[PDB]
Amino acid sequence: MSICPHIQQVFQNEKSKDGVLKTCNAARYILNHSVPKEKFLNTMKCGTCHEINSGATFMCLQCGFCGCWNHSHFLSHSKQIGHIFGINSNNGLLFCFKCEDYIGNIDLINDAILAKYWDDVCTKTMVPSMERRDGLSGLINMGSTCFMSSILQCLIHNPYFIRHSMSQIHSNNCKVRSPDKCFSCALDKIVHELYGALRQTGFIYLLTCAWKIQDAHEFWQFIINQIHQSYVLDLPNAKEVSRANNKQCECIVHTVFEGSLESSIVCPGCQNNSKTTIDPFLDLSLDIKDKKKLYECLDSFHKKEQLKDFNYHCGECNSTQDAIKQLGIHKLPSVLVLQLKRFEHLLNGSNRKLDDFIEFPTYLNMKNYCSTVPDIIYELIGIVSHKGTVNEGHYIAFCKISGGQWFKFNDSMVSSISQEEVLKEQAYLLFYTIRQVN
Amino acid sequence: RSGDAEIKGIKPKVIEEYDSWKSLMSSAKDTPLQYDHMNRESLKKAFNPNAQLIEDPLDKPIQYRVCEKCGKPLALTAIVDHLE
Amino acid sequence: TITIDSISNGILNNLLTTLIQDIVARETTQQQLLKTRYPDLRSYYFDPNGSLDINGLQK
Amino acid sequence: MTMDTAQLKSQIQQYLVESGNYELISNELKARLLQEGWVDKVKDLTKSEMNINESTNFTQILSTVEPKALEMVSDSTRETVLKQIREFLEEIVDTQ
Ligand SMILES: [Zn+2]
Ligand SMILES: [Zn+2]
Ligand SMILES: [Zn+2]
Ligand SMILES: [Zn+2]
Ligand SMILES: [Zn+2]
Ligand SMILES: [Zn+2]
Ligand SMILES: [Zn+2]
Repeated sequence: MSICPHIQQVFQNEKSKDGVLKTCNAARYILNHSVPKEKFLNTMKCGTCHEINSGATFMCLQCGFCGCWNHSHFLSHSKQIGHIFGINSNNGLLFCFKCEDYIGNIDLINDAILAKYWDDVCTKTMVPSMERRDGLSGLINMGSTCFMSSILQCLIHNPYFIRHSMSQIHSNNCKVRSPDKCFSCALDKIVHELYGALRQTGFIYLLTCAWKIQDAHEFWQFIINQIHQSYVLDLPNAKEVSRANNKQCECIVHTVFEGSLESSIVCPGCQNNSKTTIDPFLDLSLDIKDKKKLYECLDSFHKKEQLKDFNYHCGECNSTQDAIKQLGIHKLPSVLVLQLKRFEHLLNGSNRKLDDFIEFPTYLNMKNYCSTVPDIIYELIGIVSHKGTVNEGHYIAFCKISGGQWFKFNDSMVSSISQEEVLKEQAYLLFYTIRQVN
Repeated sequence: RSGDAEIKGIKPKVIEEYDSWKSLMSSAKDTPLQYDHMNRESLKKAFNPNAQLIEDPLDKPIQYRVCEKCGKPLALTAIVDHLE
Repeated sequence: TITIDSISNGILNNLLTTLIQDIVARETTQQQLLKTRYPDLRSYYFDPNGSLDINGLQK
Repeated sequence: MTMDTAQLKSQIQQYLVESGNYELISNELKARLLQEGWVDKVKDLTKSEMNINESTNFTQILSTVEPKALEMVSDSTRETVLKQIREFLEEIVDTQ
């Protein structure tokens, strides 16, 4: 595997190198911080043909020109002016027009924001090892703990949680600083083991915090609430603790997973809409009985039902007409967590597990489930399923890591699996991450 | 109205209402983070004002390196703080 | 000469090719990085019969 | 006297951007392609072609992916989006 010899030639000169990196950092900055119109007209308009999006458009490294791909106008420029490098304005990747290829395998260019510190960085930190690069690793059960581990897997393959953890946000603010005392810390240790070199030490340290306090859903709520505690506990005063409890928390949980429902109760007789409420959620529990498709469950969740409430008299008009209730999403989260209600508990005291296969899409559109709409599209990234009966069963997670490849986590066993196979799962929790918003 | 019709020019009525890439840097300095395909007017309405957003969260793998001394995986932007 | 049809198809094709070029850029660059970073790169193990984990092993 | 057709095509694309409508078209298209599984199909095809041709070279690979990526776009999406572009162009252009 070779490395563009042309950019190597530039890197021999120490000053020409820093020009390249300053420029790469500038272009990428501009690309992340320009409004659509600005971007189109100034990073995707071609210097020569003046077309917008004539394929990729490359911002020249050595001058201000931008040149399209579909008519080889950047190629022309590289031939005419001798400027052979351009940044792709859809993605900030660097193209060499003599190799006719992208330069993607040079760490300094990839990590150009660290250019000023590079000699420190590249000697005192290493690239991740092949085995750990996607955090892939079983977590042994050891005592009816698949409801813990399967939840944990989806969490430690959650892009928002990984970013948070590797950003050291919690580490640099935690007061308890102890894997056996503090949850967030224990989770930090697991990310450490799975993505670095320290692989149950973190998960071991997680049952020990659980010594200080069967259903995987309940554990989801349990674990995220703990994460939130840990944030509240690190806050510098009583005032901020009040806010984070009663108003607007800004922790990882409450800025990723929390949406809010509008629960509208309206009385037919006189349109009194007074038991209307805005309630936070961290997930949505959907009824699946005699349903065959997730969108039907969402339609269900969203449709008007009549409240059978003995022997109700509209506070406002006296009408014995059932109040009409409707639920709609008032605020969506960045990660939408759906629970399909499979464990139906009975008045007679027993339990049922519903095994109905519910079809769910790889891309989910929530536009019809909001309230007063443009497309609002999520991407499925995790699933937790339940195998066996209400009594003796296990849980299995499935996660979509970067690249699009799905894996199956069965305690110690981790195994590759096709998207086509994952979709046929009897799903219990579904994790969807926000992907496009028109 | 006809797809086959030759285009003469821009409607004069419409007309009434109207170069280095590096020259964008100073407007970019005053412009907050922008997404390719998440409309701000709509994130204002549908999403929590303080919401975190990663666009194309899976389109690359997480950019991190591993500390040689303690084995911790560090986000690019966490590396310089962790060392110094 | 240019017509509503010529131009609209042009605009659609610009959009599609740009997007295709973006998706491919990212895939090939990612794979170039991986093969260069790990000269010994092994894809993770797949098994039709559901039995073998990511390294061709068991419990 | 005639206009520069190249220059006119550019101005037409420029009105689309200024009006806000280029972002709409672009976004309708991505949302459509995303939900039909096309993005995920284009990614698979790229991987297949890298495997087959034992190359990660962008230009080589693109040459074989792009033509097929375009065919995979469905008629519904292609038709719907062309309709949308056409209507936007009628607001903008005069016609002989
Ligand atoms: Zn080169
Ligand atoms: Zn051009
Ligand atoms: Zn140039
Ligand atoms: Zn802690
Ligand atoms: Zn919180
Ligand atoms: Zn009433
Ligand atoms: Zn360290």
